[PDB]
Amino acid sequence: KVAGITQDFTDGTTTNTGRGLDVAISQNGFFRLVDSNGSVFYSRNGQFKL
Amino acid sequence: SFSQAVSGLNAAATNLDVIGNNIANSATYGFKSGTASFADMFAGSKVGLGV
Repeated sequence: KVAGITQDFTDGTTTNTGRGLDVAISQNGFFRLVDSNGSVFYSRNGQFKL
Repeated sequence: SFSQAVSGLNAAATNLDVIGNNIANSATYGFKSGTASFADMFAGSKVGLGV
C-alpha cells in the first residue's frame, strides 16, 4: 500500500542570470503573495515584473 | 556547469570591446583610455558561481 508522496526541500543550485528583477533566497524562507481576491500564498520562484 | 562557462564567455567580451574602443580612439586628441576589472561571485555554498 502506497503511503504518501512527500516533497524534498533541499536547496538548489544558485544560477547567475544577469537581468534586473530576480531574487533568490539562500536558506529557508518563502515570499508572501496575495491574489486579487484575498488569499495568501507562499512561493519560491523569483521572477518579477512590473 | 553551463552557467559558469557562459558567464566567462560573457565577461571576456567586454574585455575585448573596451580594447577595440582604445584601438579605434588611439588617434584623437583629448582621449583617456579605459579598462575593466573582474570579481568572482559566491552564493552560500562553497562551489563557485562564475565571474
